[PDB]
Amino acid sequence: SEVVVVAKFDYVAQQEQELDIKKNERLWLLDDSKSWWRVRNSMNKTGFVPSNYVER
Amino acid sequence: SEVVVVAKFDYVAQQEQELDIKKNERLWLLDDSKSWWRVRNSMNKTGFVPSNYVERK
Repeated sequence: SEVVVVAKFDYVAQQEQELDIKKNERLWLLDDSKSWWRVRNSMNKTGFVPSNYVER
Repeated sequence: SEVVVVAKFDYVAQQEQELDIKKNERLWLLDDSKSWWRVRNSMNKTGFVPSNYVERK
């Protein structure tokens, strides 16, 4: 579900896929049912997948 | 911390920033301390931020 969220802290993005935000900024959370991990595969391609799709 | 994870399910990436994976594939989880939400700002730029950095409004 799409909901509005508020930044608790500043965040300086470390990669182009990330977003710079400031404390108290309001953002659209596009899908509150989705959390993501950044993973890298055996072919050295990197990207995001849903957290519940992988496990230790 | 970096750990190796196993895909529980196939996943077809929906955007260029996501990764296609197959069930039972082993992957590097680059930092298991980071769990990300995809958000969009007032300037209509979209990207990932760590989930503990935002909450409902």
